[PDB]
Amino acid sequence: GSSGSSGEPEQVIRKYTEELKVAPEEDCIICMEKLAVASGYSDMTDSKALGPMVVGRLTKCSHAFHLLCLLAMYCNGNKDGSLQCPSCKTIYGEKTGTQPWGKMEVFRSGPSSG
Ligand SMILES: [Zn+2]
Ligand SMILES: [Zn+2]
Repeated sequence: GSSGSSGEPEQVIRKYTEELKVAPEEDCIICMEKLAVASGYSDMTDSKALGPMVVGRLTKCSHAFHLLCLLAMYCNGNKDGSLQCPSCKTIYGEKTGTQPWGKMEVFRSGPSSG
């Protein structure tokens, strides 16, 4: 009696990101908007469980990021029961630490965020 080996992406996000009582003084690079304000993807994404206002901080690099924005990026394509920070590039699923497969090979998809 079991289903959904992995489960859902909505949970994975929180599993790596811990919701904060109140959005910190950080700035979301994913949408380039102040955490204080709603999420930029709020329009594109229409999830019920998650929310645009909702904000949390990771458990690795402790970087604040719109719990929603993270889901949008993960769902966009990277849906392998994992999550990587678009800031410090820290993986939580694949491998917590070293880079993915040594030196990722970006041919068409190459994120440019400092
Ligand atoms: Zn955001
Ligand atoms: Zn980070």
